[PDB]
Amino acid sequence: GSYCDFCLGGSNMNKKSGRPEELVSCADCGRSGHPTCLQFTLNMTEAVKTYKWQCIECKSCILCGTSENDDQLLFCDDCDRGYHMYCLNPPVAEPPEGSWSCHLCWELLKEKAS
Amino acid sequence: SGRGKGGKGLGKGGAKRHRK
Ligand SMILES: [Zn+2]
Ligand SMILES: [Zn+2]
Ligand SMILES: [Zn+2]
Ligand SMILES: [Zn+2]
Repeated sequence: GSYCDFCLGGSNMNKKSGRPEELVSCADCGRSGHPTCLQFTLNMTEAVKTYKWQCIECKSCILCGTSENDDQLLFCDDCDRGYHMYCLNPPVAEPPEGSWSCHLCWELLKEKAS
Repeated sequence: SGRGKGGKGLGKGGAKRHRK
C-alpha cells in the first residue's frame, strides 16, 4: 500500500487537501504521488499513472535508463522519460533541464493532431 | 518528485523541480 510522498493519502484523496486525484507510484520503489503535488502536466499525469513512473530518483534516462550523467537527463514531465540532454534528437545543453517533453510524447504529439 | 530523502539537496531556491 503506497501513497503520495506529499500527502501520503491515496489518489482518490489528496489527504493534505482531502481532495480526489490520482497518485503515481515508482515501478521500482512504489512511492506514489499526486500529479498535483508533483506539479505534473495532464499528459504526464495520465502517462505516469499507467506506465512505470520511475520516481525521479530511479527516473534516469530512457535514452540510457542508467542515470549516467543525470546532469543532462531531461525529465519529460509529460510521462516521465528523462533524456540526458545530449541523448535527445535536438540535444540541449541546459535549456529545458526540468520540464520539456520527450520524443515518445512528441511522435505521439504529432500523432495527436489531425 | 524532486527526489526523496537522501541528503539536503543542491538548490537553495524554488525554481524547477523533479530530477533526482
Ligand atoms: Zn499529494
Ligand atoms: Zn524509485
Ligand atoms: Zn541518456
Ligand atoms: Zn514523454
